[PDB]
Amino acid sequence: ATPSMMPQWSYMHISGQDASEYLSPGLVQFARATETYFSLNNKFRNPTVAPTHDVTTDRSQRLTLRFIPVDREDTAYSYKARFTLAVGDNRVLDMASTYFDIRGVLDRGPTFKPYSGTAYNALAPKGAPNPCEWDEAQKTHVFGQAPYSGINITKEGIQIGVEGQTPKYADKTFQPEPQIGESQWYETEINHAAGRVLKKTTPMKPCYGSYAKPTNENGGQGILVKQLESQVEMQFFSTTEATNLTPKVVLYSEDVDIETPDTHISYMPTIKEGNSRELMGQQSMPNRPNYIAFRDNFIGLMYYNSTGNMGVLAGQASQLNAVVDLQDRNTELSYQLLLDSIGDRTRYFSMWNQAVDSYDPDVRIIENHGTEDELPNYCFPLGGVINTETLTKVKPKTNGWEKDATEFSDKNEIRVGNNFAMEINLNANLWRNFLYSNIALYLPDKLKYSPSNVKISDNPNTYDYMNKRVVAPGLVDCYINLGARWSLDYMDNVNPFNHHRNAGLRYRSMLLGNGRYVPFHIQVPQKFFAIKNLLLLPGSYTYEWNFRKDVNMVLQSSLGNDLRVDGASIKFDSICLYATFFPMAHNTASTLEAMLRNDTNDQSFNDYLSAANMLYPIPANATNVPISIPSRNWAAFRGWAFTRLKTKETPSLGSGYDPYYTYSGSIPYLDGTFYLNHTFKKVAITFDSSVSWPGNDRLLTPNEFEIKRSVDGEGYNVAQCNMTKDWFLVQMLANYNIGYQGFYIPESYKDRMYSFFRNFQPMSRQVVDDTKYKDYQQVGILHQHNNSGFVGYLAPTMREGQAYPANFPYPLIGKTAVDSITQKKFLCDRTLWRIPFSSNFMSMGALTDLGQNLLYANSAHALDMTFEVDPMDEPTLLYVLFEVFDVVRVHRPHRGVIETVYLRTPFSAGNATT
Amino acid sequence: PRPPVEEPAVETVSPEGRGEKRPRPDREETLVT
Amino acid sequence: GLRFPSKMFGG
Amino acid sequence: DGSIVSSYLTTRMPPWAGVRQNVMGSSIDGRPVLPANSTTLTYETVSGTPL
Repeated sequence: ATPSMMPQWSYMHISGQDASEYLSPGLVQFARATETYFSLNNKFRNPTVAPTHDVTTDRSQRLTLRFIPVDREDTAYSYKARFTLAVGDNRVLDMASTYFDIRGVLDRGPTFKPYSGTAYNALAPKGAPNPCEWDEAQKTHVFGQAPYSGINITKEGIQIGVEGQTPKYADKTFQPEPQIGESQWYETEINHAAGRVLKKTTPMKPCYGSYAKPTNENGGQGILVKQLESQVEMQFFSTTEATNLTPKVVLYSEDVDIETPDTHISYMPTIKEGNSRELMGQQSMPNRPNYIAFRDNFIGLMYYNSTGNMGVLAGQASQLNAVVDLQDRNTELSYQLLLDSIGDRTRYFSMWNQAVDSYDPDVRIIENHGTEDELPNYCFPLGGVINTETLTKVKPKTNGWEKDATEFSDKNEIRVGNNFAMEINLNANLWRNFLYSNIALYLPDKLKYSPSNVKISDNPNTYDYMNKRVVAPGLVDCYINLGARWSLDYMDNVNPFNHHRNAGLRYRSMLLGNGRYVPFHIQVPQKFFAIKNLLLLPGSYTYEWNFRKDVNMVLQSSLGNDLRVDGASIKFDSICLYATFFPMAHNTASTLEAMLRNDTNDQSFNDYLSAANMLYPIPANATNVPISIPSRNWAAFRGWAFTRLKTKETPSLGSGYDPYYTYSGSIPYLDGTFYLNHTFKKVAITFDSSVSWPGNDRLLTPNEFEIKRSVDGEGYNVAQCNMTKDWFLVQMLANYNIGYQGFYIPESYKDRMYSFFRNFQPMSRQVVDDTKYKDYQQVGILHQHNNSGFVGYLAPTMREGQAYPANFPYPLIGKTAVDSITQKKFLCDRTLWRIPFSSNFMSMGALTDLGQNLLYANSAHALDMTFEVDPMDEPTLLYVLFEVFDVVRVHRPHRGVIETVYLRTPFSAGNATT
Repeated sequence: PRPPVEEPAVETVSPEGRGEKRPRPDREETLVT
Repeated sequence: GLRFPSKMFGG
Repeated sequence: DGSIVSSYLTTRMPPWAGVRQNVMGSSIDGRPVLPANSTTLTYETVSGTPL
């Protein structure tokens, strides 16, 4: 109301002084003394005031810009989009606000199943057939059902009701509906029933998983044939001993377009084609759930570290590329480990598709508590009782009894004794459904076997192979390692992230949708560290980038199947570069421009991984792995970090297209989902072909880094596992500076997701001893008959057998506990075995004391590291991080000039030869 | 990202932002680091 | 202390 | 009714689509677009043919 609002903004403390300034100096001195026991802090209003001038412009200027591609290109294997990243005068652009808005259509292929179970008749039994017809030696047999109860039956069909006096009969296209039957529980008489039965030309499927498309508006499915009229014939049935004749059951025969779009047959009884009686025993099993989606943080779209497909950021005057990418850099993993350190990695950010690959901890490490099934769980009939007998009311005489038929009827359904019931163990069935769906179906393929009478694919990287390999439920049944927190030895070397409980890929698949055909709209971040946080000064810059079209790289399936064979395809419609400018004032952004063009104000960046990446191949079942770095100035060396990979699961980057890479699961090289850490025995590091590192009698075994042991005579293991005491000391000092003043649980901010202690899980179980137990008999999976007559044999099919005392496993408890031996191991996922190049294995700075040592800085030393690993029957890799200082310094001296100097030490990418 | 620091050069860790017992909730008063 | 600014909705 | 239309204060027309009238629109190639009163314009819907 007042032209100068300041005298009453200062009075009410809207704009003015802090409470340290407007209060009396004795009250401020009082409130600081009593602050811990009598708070006067919130009793006084403290104003905060935004700056008016020289912060935000008043001119017409956009926050977000839209950059059309100047020069786009669609290869059959990649996509290239070239832009003009024009930063105008008195404007600054942080390249973190820049991203690519990619549109297109994603085809997930026929092998995508985003849900466990089936969509159609899931409550049906798996052996329950449809109402089907067949031929025997030829007569056409009918096995059907007539649930509807009408009024009368003539040759026109069943009478569903009247319209006045005219009998209005059932419309044969959709009536009688297969969902409508009796509503009462007691089996009253139906003299005029009807139902629907599939014809003999319709192929016989089980009810579980059966779908036919509806061919009219009223939902009545049936093949329309041109003459466009449905052929639904009526089939009248009567009593066997009745053959006047009145028909009792009318079955509307029909041809449907029947299909099982999300199930498969787990038991084919007959190899022959055509309908038969034996095909009522075929049993349907749901297909394995396959989550096909873009990777976490959009790994695999963008060509990083492929210098043949290297992107461009250069000014349009010079067009000299300021991006100098390298093949022994890992820009994807440097961005996966960066987001763990500066943020909560458990959270989900849908815009960058930031949903971390995370297995379920019950599935990886089986913590088998048994089942809480002390009470029997019974099912009961519809009216509580079915086997009542007929009795007659009897009144006493005036010993003596006589019939009372005046008030009570002579027929009374009265049950004598307990009612009928059947018993099911519910908690065991929920736990046996858990272990089979999550663990037994994810076993290695050497454990499984081919189904009988089912055509299976020959390519093992096809989903049709992985779906149909039938696995015995007795391998992982509800009694495996009872009371042992023990991951299976079969399941250690199997990727836990290729699973349908991978909650990241579970989230990233549903973020696109549930269908095969997904038109997507994605925002892909920039990960190259020199241009990831770069603040561009004004100028005209070209900004060119290569995108992948490889469906084994841009997509992630939860089984790891070859998505090129499995019909997955991606098509890019258009890509737009967006860039959000801060609306800075044109004199402030001219001062900031002029300050940041000095050669002392150069923006310098560092890759978060900061490592040289060397994949050393390991042959199949090869225990010893010798590597060799020939000769180098080892100045500014930080340390090592290593993890075994798989050659099947790791693509050779630098190649723009690998036609022999038949895998679309989690790539541990790119996302940080490392899981083969436990397969290391020892590391022997010897500098200069003579000097063992660290030397100095540092370790209890001073010549090498013993990571784990089988033979432990001298007693050097930690954590009730087989990890040694030297190696647990190093790994707690490398990550946490913990170990010289006692081992303790590190703080929650140092113990991130990809760290050691978050993921180190020690385990122990007891198995039977074949050397001490006297009555030991090796019983294979063919002859183990626990749950003998209540469980299907070697199959998820129907039960078979008799009730009988089990023979497997041997009891480890009780008075008859067998002679048992302890097997110890550990699993430590998601992490890299860090060995820091420090004289006390501690992090006292990023540039360590041995990297500054005059031994390694003024001389050239050889390096001969000798890894010893567990044998694996698969060609595996070895991913050693040679930790360096991958540092860029960026100079922009004039408008549109972008000069960068890259340098990493020791493993530099430029010497006098280049 | 970095704990608070005084500059007496030498570089001295500052004790501000640490947790204390307070009769009133500490988020409405201070920033707790 | 007394220098901490007052809690308001959105600023 | 007998009353005067319009006796209320008229706020001027917003210059964007879906406000001016509630007639069934049309796409750029002639496909029928439902009016702005429809429940199907509370989400977005996108079509795409695969490769």
